[PDB]
Amino acid sequence: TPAIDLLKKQKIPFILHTYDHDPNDEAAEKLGIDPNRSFKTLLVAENGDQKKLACFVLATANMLNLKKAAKSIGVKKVEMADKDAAQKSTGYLVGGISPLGQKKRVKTVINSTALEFETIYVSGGKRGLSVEIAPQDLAKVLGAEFTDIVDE
Ligand SMILES: [Hg+2]
Repeated sequence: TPAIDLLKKQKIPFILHTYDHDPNDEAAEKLGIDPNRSFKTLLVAENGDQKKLACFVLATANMLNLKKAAKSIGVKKVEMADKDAAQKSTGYLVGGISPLGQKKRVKTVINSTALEFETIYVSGGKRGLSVEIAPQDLAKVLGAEFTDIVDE
């Protein structure tokens, strides 16, 4: 996947994990990972403008707090990204969105809680693949910030 191609291109350390998706947080479950360490990637539209997207990385069970997410990227509000817009920007399908290897470069924020782990798991860009990566290495590849963007 373009996620794996980017890491290899940039020589970023990572571990590839594979599990069997059966077509019809799967990664935490099937890899026996603590859920706090398994991160999803969600896109949002800045001020509801669906070609100005931004990317948020957060534990799979956490809910994205759109007020916090807006404030983290310096915009007035954010709304959930259109299923279609997200796909054309990322090149990935929902349930397989990697923060890595996206087609379009956008701003990226990682939830702060990521920093309490040595490594975290993010989608490898296809169901059944997970990338394990140091949070600071993920941030360096994406020019990402660490900020509080969740509820609870
Ligand atoms: Hg991203």
